[PDB]
Amino acid sequence: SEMTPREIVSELDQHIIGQADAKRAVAIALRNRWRRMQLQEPLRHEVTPKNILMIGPTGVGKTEIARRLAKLANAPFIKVEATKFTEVGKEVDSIIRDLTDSAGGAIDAVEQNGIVFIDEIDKICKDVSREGVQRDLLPLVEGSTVSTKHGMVKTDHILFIASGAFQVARPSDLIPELQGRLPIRVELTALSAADFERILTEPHASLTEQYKALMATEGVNIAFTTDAVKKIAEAAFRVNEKTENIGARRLHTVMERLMDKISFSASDMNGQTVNIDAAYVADALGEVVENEDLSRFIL
Amino acid sequence: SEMTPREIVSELDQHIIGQADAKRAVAIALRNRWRRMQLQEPLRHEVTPKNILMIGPTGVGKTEIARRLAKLANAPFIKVEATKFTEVGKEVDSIIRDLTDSAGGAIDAVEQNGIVFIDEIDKICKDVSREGVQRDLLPLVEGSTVSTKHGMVKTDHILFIASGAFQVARPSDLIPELQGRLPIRVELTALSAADFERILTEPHASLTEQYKALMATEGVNIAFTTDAVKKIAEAAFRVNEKTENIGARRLHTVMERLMDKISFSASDMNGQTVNIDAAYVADALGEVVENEDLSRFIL
Amino acid sequence: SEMTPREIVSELDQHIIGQADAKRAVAIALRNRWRRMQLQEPLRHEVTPKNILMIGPTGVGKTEIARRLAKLANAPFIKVEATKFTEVGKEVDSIIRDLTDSAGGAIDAVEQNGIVFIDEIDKICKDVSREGVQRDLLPLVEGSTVSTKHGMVKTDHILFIASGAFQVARPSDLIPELQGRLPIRVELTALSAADFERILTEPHASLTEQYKALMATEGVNIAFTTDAVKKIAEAAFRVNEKTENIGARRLHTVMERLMDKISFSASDMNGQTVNIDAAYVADALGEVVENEDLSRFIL
Amino acid sequence: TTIVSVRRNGQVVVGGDGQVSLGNTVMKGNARKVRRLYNGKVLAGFAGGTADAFTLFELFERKLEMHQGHLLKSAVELAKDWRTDRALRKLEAMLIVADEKESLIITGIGDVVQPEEDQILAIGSGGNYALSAARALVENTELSAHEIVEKSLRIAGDICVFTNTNFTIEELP
Amino acid sequence: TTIVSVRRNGQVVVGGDGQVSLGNTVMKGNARKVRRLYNGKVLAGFAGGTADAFTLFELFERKLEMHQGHLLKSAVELAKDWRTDRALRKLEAMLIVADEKESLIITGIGDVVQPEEDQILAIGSGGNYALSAARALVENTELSAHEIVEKSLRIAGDICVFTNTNFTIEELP
Ligand SMILES: Nc1ncnc2c1ncn2[C@@H]1O[C@H](COP(=O)(O)OP(=O)(O)O)[C@@H](O)[C@H]1O
Ligand SMILES: Nc1ncnc2c1ncn2[C@@H]1O[C@H](COP(=O)(O)OP(=O)(O)O)[C@@H](O)[C@H]1O
Ligand SMILES: Nc1ncnc2c1ncn2[C@@H]1O[C@H](COP(=O)(O)OP(=O)(O)O)[C@@H](O)[C@H]1O
Ligand SMILES: [Mg+2]
Ligand SMILES: [Mg+2]
Ligand SMILES: [Mg+2]
Ligand SMILES: [Mg+2]
Ligand SMILES: [Mg+2]
Ligand SMILES: [Mg+2]
Ligand SMILES: [Mg+2]
Ligand SMILES: [Mg+2]
Repeated sequence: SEMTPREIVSELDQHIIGQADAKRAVAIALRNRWRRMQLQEPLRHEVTPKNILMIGPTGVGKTEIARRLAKLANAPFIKVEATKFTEVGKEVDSIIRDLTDSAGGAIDAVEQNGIVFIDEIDKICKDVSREGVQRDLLPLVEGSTVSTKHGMVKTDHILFIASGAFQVARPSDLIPELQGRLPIRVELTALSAADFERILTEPHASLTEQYKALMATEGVNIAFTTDAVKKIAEAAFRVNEKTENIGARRLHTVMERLMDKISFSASDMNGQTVNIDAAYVADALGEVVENEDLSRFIL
Repeated sequence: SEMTPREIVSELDQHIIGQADAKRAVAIALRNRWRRMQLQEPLRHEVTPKNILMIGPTGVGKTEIARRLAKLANAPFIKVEATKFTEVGKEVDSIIRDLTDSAGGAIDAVEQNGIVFIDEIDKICKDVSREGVQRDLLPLVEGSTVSTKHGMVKTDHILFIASGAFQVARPSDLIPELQGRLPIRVELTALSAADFERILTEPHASLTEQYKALMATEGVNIAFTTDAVKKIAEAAFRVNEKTENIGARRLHTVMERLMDKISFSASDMNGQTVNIDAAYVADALGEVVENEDLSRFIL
Repeated sequence: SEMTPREIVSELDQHIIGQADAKRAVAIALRNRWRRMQLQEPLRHEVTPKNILMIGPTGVGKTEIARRLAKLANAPFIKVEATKFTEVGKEVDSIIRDLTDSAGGAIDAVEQNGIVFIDEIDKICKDVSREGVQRDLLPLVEGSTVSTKHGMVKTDHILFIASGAFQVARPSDLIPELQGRLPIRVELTALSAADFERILTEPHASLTEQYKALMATEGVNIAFTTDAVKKIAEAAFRVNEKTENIGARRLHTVMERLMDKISFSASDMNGQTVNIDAAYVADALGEVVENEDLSRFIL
Repeated sequence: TTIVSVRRNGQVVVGGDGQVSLGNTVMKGNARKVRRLYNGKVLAGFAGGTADAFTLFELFERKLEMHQGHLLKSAVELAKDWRTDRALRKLEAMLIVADEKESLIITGIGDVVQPEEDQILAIGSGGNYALSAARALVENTELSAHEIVEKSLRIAGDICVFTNTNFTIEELP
Repeated sequence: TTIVSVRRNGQVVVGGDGQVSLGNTVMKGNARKVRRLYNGKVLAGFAGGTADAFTLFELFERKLEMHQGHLLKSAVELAKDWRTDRALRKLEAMLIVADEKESLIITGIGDVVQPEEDQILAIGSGGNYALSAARALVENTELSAHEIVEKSLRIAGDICVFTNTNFTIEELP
């Protein structure tokens, strides 16, 4: 009636490179929805989700997994920034009223198997406000009934995944009632050059897969060369390290900073084919920009 | 027409381990609803609930009792964090408008025998805000009429149970009008290793009872061994002591940190049976994590 | 067409022990509603209520009188904490919109003879906020028209009773426009041991009268002995003095701290009769609790 | 200023001089430095700066009214206000308060302190002087409490240039 | 004031004098400077200004109640409050706290410090004196812990004019 914790992983294994623990974590959590529910009279209602706490940096996939598992689960998904609430109920029961909105209005579905993603939760810790939303979320997590224009919806069986880098804060800093409701804690890892290469081609509709399919509209045929991919990747990883590490979104940069030229003039090239090799890549990505002299502040 | 203060206790005695005073307290309070009401013309309305103040730590059951008594009483239940109000009436008469919502809209029921749980009340004491909600709650407790989309509902006979650890604050710090309306004060006790063991198997749908029934879905048969249970428990109690004591929710951790492996691969084991003994448990729960060096702050 | 200032008092004289001045004050005020109204064309509208300011401590009855006079007057009653407003009109014209709600919606009644009780008014004195509600209340008191979902209702003939302990503040601290609209000022007195005894049995549905009638439901017959009552009372008065004086609500404590045992096991005693004498009482009320060492702060 | 109090045989006496000294000159010789509180059932005597002494006294007065006059409690409460988190004005003065129950001095920095055993307390610039006197007397003379105080103040005034002879001795039946 | 603590053979002793000195005079000779916390399972002794010492103590007390009494932790937490960003009152005092686990002194400026190895700690004006004494004794005498402390304080009092002889030695079975 649905995949197995092995099968689900493989389903994410496509769209997402690396992050095994995370892929696995949510893999179990989603099977259970199916395990319970198969159960009898009292136990179907007694067992509650084993919500997750993802801990990893930017653009390493902490959200894709969540968003993808939901998609392969045809389940009411919604994301919210923990800080949205730093400052008819209040503005927080909304996370359900909203979910039910996107969900269509079918409660028999929202409750039974909807998923909620609380981004940046590591961000509302340790100041009298941030440490309030923890409390504001408890009902949400610990089991609560909330009013919405479609009817009453309870968070008793909603699945909660929360992310964070927790560079400064540890999850041990969350309020104890919560640490207790984020049982399962996985750890996604940062991404590497060798990883990028992989994201660059492997997944479904990879960046290259996309630009390729697009140019194919103007009547153009582009072909990415391993050696090129390798460079695009080395590139991304570089700047992320050297400047502001934005995770894997960085590929979306190096990618567009490279395809600029073809992307423009591609209309007037119908019939041709283009080969993106190293020598090309190497020439679309300058080398290093701006004097970047951080010395003007030093003595 | 309902159980007796002896019978009710036994009903909680199932789902909840320990906490006699608390189980008892609410046991009386619920019989009275039945005693009064049996009374005559003027006295049925004259006698008011003898609301409770539960004092105990995290996950020791201060809420289960409340939630369970309500369930065995088929009564309109609602929980609210005292602090929710730290900062059409105002946001507080809502505790009734909301209760009536969940209650369905049947006032003849909300008023007559609904129950309200005010969590963390020990938390709005001693700063000009926290000491306002006490006042905000008085009407609620001391007898008040409040407007809701279903009609007028009065808190004259609603039962109020309020919790707290009161580690820093004593209940003697509440405003006098309230100390007077939280007559009955019980004291739940913290939980012990020997207790966990008990919660671990004894109650209805105990953790073990659950994982067992779940794996039984994949076509697996697991069996918990006393000696294992004993360890799971010693485990929980340990970390709660050694790190952040989260009460009994901690079992939900050690439990999931142990059942990880089987929970995943259990799909591909139909037919087999699994025995969780000590040697197993002992090997799913590392020993102690992170250098946890708190010295980097000391001289 | 209604009692006389002598008859009304006697009506309160039942449910309330002591507080003659207060009982009397409101006794006059309620007769007048009847005196005026009997008057002619212009004078029926010209004469206004002579609102009261009650000054006394906790649980001495400043509210019962108000609530009871209203009940014997079948008049739209409402209570509000002066501080509720420390921080469609604004939140204060509400005291009328609300009263009209509880009143049903019959304005011909709300205006003509409704009563309003402003608790803790001694509490919004001498800080730029508390001294605003005085001003906010003026319209209310001095004669104002206010919009409500049922129609226009004017406070020209509403009766206003306001309470206070005024331990720190005197009523002379209210804003002059108000001191002028709280003409009549009575002074309820604190309650004594000898008083408790009286409240304990004398009124209609006295505590003892209640527990007695309740146990009578389980098929039990309890009998309070003078000597016991005397002790219960000495008890209350004690702790109120020795710890936090909460007025007479304290009886509701000593009372429940005593009836605990019987209240529980009373179900399994059908047929028996119970005698609560001194030796009993003396043994349900320990003696003094907690080391109560307030020395840990002294040098 | 000198403010001393002695307690013996159901008697509690708290009395002091009456000199207000501005710099090295005299503002007024007659001044009531000991007064009555809570309907007149608890004795008080303030020392230090006229301004800060009075503002200390008043604050102790609010507490009483708020705690059924229960002295000791009232004190620790007030003291607490300085120990909270937001350092209050920190009045530079001292108060000696007592009633039928106990004696107690309170600094405006945040503490409540109790007498040795001789139930002798004395603040002010002349205190210790009056102290010594009383600390003596008491140990060697069945002199009344309302008597020791009277003589001790005087002994002081004849020593402290900021302590005069116009006393005020409030006792507590 | 002198507050010293010695720890040896499962025994932890923290004791100190009892003198409250106002300027160069004596407020009260009997004063409990060492007290019990957390249901009476952790020892405490404060030094410095009566006001700020007490307000330091109390703050350490809240932490314990909030951290299953786990001493060390509780300390670093409190310390943190001074290291955050908004410089707190900065109490001028010092506390010596210990229990079955460890000993530790905490300044009111924001730090927690640990004993050398001789498990000897001593704050106050007489500290170093009592220290030396104990630092000695310990190295040359199988004297108990509840014994070294007793003698070390005394050695101090006979040296520090602000440290008297009315001790209070709270040990921990
Ligand atoms: N490990 C990965 N594998 C494949 N794609 C990834 C990976 N990490 C990030 N991405 C891509 O980068 C973008 C950012 O994804 P996101 O989940 O928001 O990172 P994060 O969870 O840290 O905020 C997405 O479009 C996603 O496909
Ligand atoms: N004494 C107990 N007996 C059985 N289960 C308990 C007990 N204490 C806590 N639990 C379990 O731990 C979880 C937390 O319950 P909770 O009532 O919220 O603790 P608290 O009232 O202190 O906040 C619940 O699922 C409950 O079943
Ligand atoms: N003088 C009294 N006589 C009879 N009952 C009293 C008296 N004073 C207080 N009570 C009882 O104590 C409870 C508190 O009444 P309340 O009017 O709110 O005191 P207050 O006006 O000071 O706030 C009520 O249930 C009331 O019946
Ligand atoms: Mg992100
Ligand atoms: Mg809780
Ligand atoms: Mg909590
Ligand atoms: Mg009142
Ligand atoms: Mg009050
Ligand atoms: Mg004016
Ligand atoms: Mg002189
Ligand atoms: Mg000395």
